[PDB]
Amino acid sequence: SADTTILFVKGEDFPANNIVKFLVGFTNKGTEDFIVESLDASFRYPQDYQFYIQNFTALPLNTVVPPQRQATFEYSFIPAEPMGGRPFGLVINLNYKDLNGNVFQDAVFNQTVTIIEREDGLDGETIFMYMFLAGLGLLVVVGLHQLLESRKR
Amino acid sequence: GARLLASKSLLNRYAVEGRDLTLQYNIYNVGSSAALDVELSDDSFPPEDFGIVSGMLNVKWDRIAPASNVSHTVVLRPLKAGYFNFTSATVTYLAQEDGPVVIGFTSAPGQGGILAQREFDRRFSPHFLDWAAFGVMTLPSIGIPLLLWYSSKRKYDT
Amino acid sequence: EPQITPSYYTTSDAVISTETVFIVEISLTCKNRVQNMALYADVSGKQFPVTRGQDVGRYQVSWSLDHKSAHAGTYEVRFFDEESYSLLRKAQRNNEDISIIPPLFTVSVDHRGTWNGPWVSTEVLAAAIGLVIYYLAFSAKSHIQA
Repeated sequence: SADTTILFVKGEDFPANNIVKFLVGFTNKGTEDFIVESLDASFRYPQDYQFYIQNFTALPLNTVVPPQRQATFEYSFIPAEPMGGRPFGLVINLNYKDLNGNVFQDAVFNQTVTIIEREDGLDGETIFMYMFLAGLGLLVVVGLHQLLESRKR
Repeated sequence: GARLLASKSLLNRYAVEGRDLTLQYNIYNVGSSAALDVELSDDSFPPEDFGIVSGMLNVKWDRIAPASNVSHTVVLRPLKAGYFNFTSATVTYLAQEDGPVVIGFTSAPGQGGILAQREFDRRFSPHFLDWAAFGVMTLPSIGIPLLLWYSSKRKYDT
Repeated sequence: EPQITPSYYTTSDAVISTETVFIVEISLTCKNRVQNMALYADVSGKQFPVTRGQDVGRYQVSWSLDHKSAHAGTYEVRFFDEESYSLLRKAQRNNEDISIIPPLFTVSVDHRGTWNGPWVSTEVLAAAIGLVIYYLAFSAKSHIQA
């Protein structure tokens, strides 16, 4: 009596060290109030999903969905840099419970994920920080150069 | 049929009393058909606690194309500090022509702590008039010896 | 002969907000009394569907930009009807001159920029000022010895 949908809005290609954000929609076709507890995402071994690789922080929701009503949830995570370049099975689970308290878990996304490494080139702003400091010292360098010139003369 | 995913998010790092609060509503049509007569209503902000600076909380769109999204933002100004629960909004649309009206809720940011303007100022306000006053206070003990030193230069080192 | 009363809002405190948000509110009245007509807004080449409020003739267009990209200046919002919007999209697909298609009406939003904090630093700028007074002393000395 529960229908779920997932839509990746950012990071659909799962870039390494980049934010991946997807929307999970919960639709209540039952006659009772569904209580969405938490949304969990984890990376699994492509050859064996039972072995966990990295568990992302669970997002407790605790949102009540009245019958014949739809609810949307937003989740985001950042893939680790060293882990890029390897297929990772992605298990995303939405936890919802009956008014009776029976708990039913649905996997919104259960597919292997390809992760792409990203490399960042030398930054000129760090060099600019360094050179402003080096000029703070270079005023001293110029003063000492004048002193040395006077000594030599 | 059209299937709409509506997300309600806050575009502010922190909630500050007396400062504009930015609310952004994003509706994504993931269904194969375009959503018709899409109406967004957010009655979770009473006028006694939040003042509307810009935007309208209740909106309507004649049609949302499939695989397309619409962005709506509203700027609010909290009038009382404390804890506030940002509940989800109500979205109504027709998934198919002449079809039943589908009622859905947007993403709920959850409980958020609105920082009192006084506390926010104490945590982030810039000190400039105290900075001038401090500086003036230090001026004597540092300069009077400095002026006496210049008196040394200028009486008999020439 | 569209008649519009435009109202706009732009984020001014970037310290608190995560992004710069631009909101344009327009009350549109038409000579022929057309209502609930679908509007499309183009901002610097970006097209956004125009949101319609519950009130008759009220429309709003909203977009967000990063604080680093929200440069101070005047942003021109061009509004097009369904036919004009379709023509604009066709021209864009063909790489034709977009300026040829005239918008139904244009709203100019002036953004004064966001406030981010104090550029001046005591550790670097103040240290130079103290050195300068002492370097003036050295220059005065260098002059007299000679």
